[PDB]
Amino acid sequence: VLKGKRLFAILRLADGSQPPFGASVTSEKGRELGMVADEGLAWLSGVTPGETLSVNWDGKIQCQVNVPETAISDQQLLLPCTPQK
Repeated sequence: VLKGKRLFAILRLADGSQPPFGASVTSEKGRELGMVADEGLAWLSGVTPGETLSVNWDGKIQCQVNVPETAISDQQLLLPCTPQK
């Protein structure tokens, strides 16, 4: 039961901004880890270490998240929401 679970991700624009409330984080395969539901905190559910999330909100899929191998279960992990441009 502990490879992972569902987790608390902190998604942030590389600028210091936010994929903010409603930031749909789902990899380009549809690895739907979650969506921000306050500031820039998305209650994710099992992010795989080594992925490329896709983060969508008001401006939609604008940044994507680079998931490093330091991903973890049932804990907080802030992640790089890097713009496509």
